[PDB]
Amino acid sequence: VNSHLSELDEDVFHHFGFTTKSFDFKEKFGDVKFVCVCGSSGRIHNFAISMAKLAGLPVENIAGSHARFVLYKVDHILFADHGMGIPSALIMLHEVTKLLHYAGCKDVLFIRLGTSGGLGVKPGTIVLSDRCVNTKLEPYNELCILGKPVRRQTIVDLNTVNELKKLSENLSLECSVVVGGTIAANDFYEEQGRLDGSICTFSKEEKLAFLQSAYEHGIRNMEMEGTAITSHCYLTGHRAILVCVTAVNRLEGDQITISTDEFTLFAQRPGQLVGEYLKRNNGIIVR
Amino acid sequence: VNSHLSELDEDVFHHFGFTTKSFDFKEKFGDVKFVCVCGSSGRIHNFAISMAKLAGLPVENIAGSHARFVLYKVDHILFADHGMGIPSALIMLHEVTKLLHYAGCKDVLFIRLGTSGGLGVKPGTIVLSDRCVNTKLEPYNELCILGKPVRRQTIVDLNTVNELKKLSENLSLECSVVVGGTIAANDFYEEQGRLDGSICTFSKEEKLAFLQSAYEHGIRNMEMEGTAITSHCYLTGHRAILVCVTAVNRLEGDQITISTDEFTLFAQRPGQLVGEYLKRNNGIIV
Ligand SMILES: O=c1[nH]cc(F)c(=O)[nH]1
Ligand SMILES: O=c1[nH]cc(F)c(=O)[nH]1
Repeated sequence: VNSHLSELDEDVFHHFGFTTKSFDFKEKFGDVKFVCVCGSSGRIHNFAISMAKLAGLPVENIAGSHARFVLYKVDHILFADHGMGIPSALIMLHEVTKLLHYAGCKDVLFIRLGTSGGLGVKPGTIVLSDRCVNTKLEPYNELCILGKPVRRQTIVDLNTVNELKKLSENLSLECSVVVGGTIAANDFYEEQGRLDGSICTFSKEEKLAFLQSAYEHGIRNMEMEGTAITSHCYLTGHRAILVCVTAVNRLEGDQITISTDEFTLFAQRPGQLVGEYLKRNNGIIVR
Repeated sequence: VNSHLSELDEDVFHHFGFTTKSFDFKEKFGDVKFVCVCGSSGRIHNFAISMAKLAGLPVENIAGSHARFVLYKVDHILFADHGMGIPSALIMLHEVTKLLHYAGCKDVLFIRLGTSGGLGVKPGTIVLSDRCVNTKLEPYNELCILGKPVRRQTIVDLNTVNELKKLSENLSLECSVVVGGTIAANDFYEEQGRLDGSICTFSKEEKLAFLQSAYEHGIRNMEMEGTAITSHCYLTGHRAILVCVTAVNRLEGDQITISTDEFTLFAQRPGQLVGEYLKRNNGIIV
């Protein structure tokens, strides 16, 4: 545990815009067993609204006025956004895991409901990550702490992934549910092998050798935070999974050509699976 | 210029929610000579609104409604947010610099208006970066492209920095303006030497040895995107500066203990200086 936290009279959650004196954390958050996250404040809000409807229950922002992130709560589930990229995700992760610790919450499941680029699967596919790796296909998150290199192993809650897959096989979703590996990259364009950024120093041949090699190593999609979420939660005593929809088949192209409406439809598909899971696993109270 | 863009009949700006077919880019953006950016959509909008008032001109969002980023324009200035951290900033950088390319804009100045942790300066101090380095004080942005390590030199437009410093002396700011080095970190907590994250593997003494050393190497503040902005712009034919206020003295602590109201006042100080600069040098029409 971080003993330095005891030195504080009050802990200011800078990016959520509240402090430990804002509410009673044990009373307020003590019953939380799940945290659902994604890059979009609007989308995670909508998801929380859907969970409230399922709970038979407005879903009001718990975060303060000038916060970078939103925070909602529906029964035993916390909802937060985390922007895009490992650094932004680590800001959310630090402050939410502190919150959870202060509330007395242990062994919480974090669920990332994101969007991603697919490898060898159709757009709209749900990929359940069975491992999260960097762009060198290594299951580690890399950090530089006090100027020194550190690596933290990525651990996916595989027992839960398998339960979700089994669940999906018994459901009627309008998409395939693929279990496979997930590359987290530190950019949307060049690090993801895109030819269509403002800069590109490689050929299509080199792009496809990179992506096809990843495919052969079991990778089925690519996003920007996976290695942060699945390394940090384990180290703070929690569990984590990634449930991402694909928005493009990167073996065919780079551009996101589907409509805004179609993208929104696709992005809601992880929530449709996960929502029923949460319902069956005491995420909400069925009223 | 990326030759592969000519392989697109249409170029979708995914995170801005429009396309090359959405506008006549030459007609709409051709006059842009400045891009002001920061992590907050609300704060960059308020700054654009302030520049609009200066120009004597509602500032409407140009980006799509379901977009990750906002985009505004006041005369020759473009405004956008970029979230927090290098990956997010790179997303804005690629799409905005493509936009400028399509619009025929050349030698544009990117201005990041951020907040930061200070080293040995008082909270509310404006730091003008005269270099942007990683946590090892190296003037490079690091990338892993097709799984291979790539480094890109950071280049701050120093001529503009010097002009800003000189300008600030002639203004009446309630703060000091310091030219100094800026560290970009891939985290707010552990990578910035904070003792107050959910994980900490070091002591107060190890924190202070690390930051005091950086101070001695001329670092005066610390944020999360400097190396991306100052390496990317140069390589795409543009210029870039960082103008960041400090919200805490990291040699004294980690927590941001100033009120939300004071933080907001502080966060507006970069725009106050930069706006005077843009007003003098053809950012707007008065
Ligand atoms: O990080 C990503 N998010 C969403 C995508 F569609 C993609 O290709 N990459
Ligand atoms: O990246 C940062 N932004 C703002 C701060 F106050 C800080 O310490 N670090």
